[PDB]
Order: sequence, then structure tokens, then C-alpha cells
Amino acid sequence: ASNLLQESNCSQYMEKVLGRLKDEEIRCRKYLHPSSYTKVIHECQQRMVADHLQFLHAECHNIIRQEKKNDMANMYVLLRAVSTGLPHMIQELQNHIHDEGLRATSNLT
Repeated sequence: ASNLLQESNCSQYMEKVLGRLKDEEIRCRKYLHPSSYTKVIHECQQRMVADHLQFLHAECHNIIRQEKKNDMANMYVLLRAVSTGLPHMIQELQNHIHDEGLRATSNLT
């Protein structure tokens, strides 16, 4: 994860992490007892998404403000697995909407 944030932009990071989580689920079923599947996927979500949240959050502004629908959907799916992931995306979307709304309403005669 640490390597993935520095080498990949937020769009790519998200696509790779979604792939890795799936690889991990497959890996868990190939080797482990079912009692371990959830604990392992969670450990992966913690280390790949939660420990690297600040990077996702920095690019979240740009991703929202540019309305990149796929990246936003991918960002939403990853950030929804982390309890502290959605609040910043929510605030950034709120700010994007607020600024777009003030601009649309203040210039009225």
C-alpha cells in the first residue's frame, strides 16, 4: 500500500486496491479456514486503505471537482469500508456543491 500511493495517482491506486482485495479473498478461500476470511480481508482494508487515507483524501478534492465518475465510485467503495474514510469525501463534496451553489446564486440581478 505505501508503495502504491507514491507510484500511482488516486484513480490507479483505487483500481489496484480493489484488485488486491479480490486477490486476497480468492487467496483466503484457497488456503484458509472460513473463520479467518473476514479478519484477513479487514487486515488488508486497514493496511491498504485506512493507513493511506491522507493520500486518497488529498486527491479526493480534485476527483470530485473534476467529476470523474468512475474514480469517485471507486473512491466511494474503498472509503465506505473505512469508518473515517467517507467524512472527508462528504465534506469535499459539500464544499464543491456550496461553491457551485453560491456562484450560481450570487451573480443574480
